[PDB]
Amino acid sequence: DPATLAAFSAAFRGELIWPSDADYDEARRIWNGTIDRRPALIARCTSTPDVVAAVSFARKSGLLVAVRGGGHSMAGHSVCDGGIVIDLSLMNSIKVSRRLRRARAQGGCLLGAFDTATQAHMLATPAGVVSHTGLGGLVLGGGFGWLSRKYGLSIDNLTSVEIVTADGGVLTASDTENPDLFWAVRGGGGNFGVVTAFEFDLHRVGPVRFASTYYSLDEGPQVIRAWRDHMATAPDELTWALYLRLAPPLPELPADMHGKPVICAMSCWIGDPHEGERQLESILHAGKPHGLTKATLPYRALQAYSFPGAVVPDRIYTKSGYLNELSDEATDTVLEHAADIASPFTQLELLYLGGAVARVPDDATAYPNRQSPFVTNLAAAWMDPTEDARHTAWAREGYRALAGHLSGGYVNFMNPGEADRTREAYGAAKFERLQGVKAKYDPTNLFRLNQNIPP
Ligand SMILES: Cc1cc2nc3c(=O)[nH]c(=O)nc-3n(C[C@H](O)[C@H](O)[C@H](O)COP(=O)(O)OP(=O)(O)OC[C@H]3O[C@@H](n4cnc5c(N)ncnc54)[C@H](O)[C@@H]3O)c2cc1C
Ligand SMILES: [Br-]
Ligand SMILES: [Br-]
Repeated sequence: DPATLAAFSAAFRGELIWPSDADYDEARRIWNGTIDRRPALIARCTSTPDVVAAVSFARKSGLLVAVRGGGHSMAGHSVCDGGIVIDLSLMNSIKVSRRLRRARAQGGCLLGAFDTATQAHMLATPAGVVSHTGLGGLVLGGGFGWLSRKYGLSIDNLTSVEIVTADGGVLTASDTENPDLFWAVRGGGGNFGVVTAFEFDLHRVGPVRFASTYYSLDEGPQVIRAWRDHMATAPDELTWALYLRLAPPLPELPADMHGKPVICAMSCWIGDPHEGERQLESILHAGKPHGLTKATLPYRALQAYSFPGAVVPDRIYTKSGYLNELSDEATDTVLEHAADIASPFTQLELLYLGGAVARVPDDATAYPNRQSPFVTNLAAAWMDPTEDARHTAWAREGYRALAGHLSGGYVNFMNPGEADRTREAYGAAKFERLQGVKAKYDPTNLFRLNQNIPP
């Protein structure tokens, strides 16, 4: 309808990428490569006007909007099948203040670009763990990493946003402005508009003592029991996480471990590094550490470490869910399907959150399950588009085989066929509450390609 297309390009200094321009089959590809979808319009917005135009445009056309910052939607929400892609990867500017300990970042940032500007001043705020993950879809779901047990979720450090809502208007959501919207972006997602800016508190993070070993699966059941036990009685500065996987062919690992399911235990001490080598070594030798690696490295080097760059996988499938305990038998059943790992890319991720996250009132952010400390995540990953079921089944037949021991679920780990879990994840009180926020701000559900909340 060239009536709309007419004055869009009038107010659009960015770039449009049609299904004919050469760079289309590469701009419609996202990080989860099981997603062969074909949009009809790519907008690489470059400023807030570029977003308001596209959102006004995409309204005045009725196009299924897929918004996109980093592309790491483990459900494929960042590319639509025939709509418009409001792409923000070039909204990537950052302002950092050494003395205000304030940061300010556009919505298309990657974590690495954010951790590189703040660490120029020996600063940081908690965010994800892999650097090319986008800052948008992560922060709009809560977002956790190594700083989270000490400094909380990313939403706990967010002071204000700038958001472009469905009607084509630009707001400012803080605690003194649209606190309803601010309550809902912090854990809701795109549902309520496109966020063109964030503002974070920062924290002085210097070097950290980091260690990562690869215990053997046979000694597994006690380590998981050591890990489960010790993190319930652990200080906020101890961040420990277990990843079950095939041992990479790395020269610090014996060849008689290469390819066989091991336990990768990655730990860091967010404080004085000498209390690091004390508090770390008290937990390092619960099993027999193999492939050992310790270092006193800066935070920005810790965020770029994960994971061990064997490769970046093309095809992934994840099944997540929160936990409250870890029954002795589930511990036996995660070790049951660790010896069934098919590819060296799938990980069975056991993370103990809690810390400064759990010390936050539930009804303070739209993020659910703060009082849940354990987060499990059967993340499959593979290369062969014809081995799709063997890996996808290992997640299903492992998610299910303990789905009674699970509560809720992280929205940012959801798979494509999983919109049915938005109530189960958020809970009836957060959902019912997020309903009337969408009703006010997204009264038409203009932003529907997410873990959606209908008004
Ligand atoms: C390798 C890997 C590691 C991860 N590590 C962590 C971790 O440590 N902690 C954690 O909490 N999560 C983690 N995640 C999950 C991650 O937060 C989600 O995948 C998130 O959706 C990625 O955001 P993105 O913007 O990069 O992806 P996208 O595909 O661009 O976005 C996905 C969703 O976010 C929305 N969105 C993105 N940007 C904006 C914006 N500016 N305005 C409005 N809506 C927006 C989209 O509309 C869509 O619904 C990880 C994921 C991967 C793949
Ligand atoms: Br679609
Ligand atoms: Br990755």
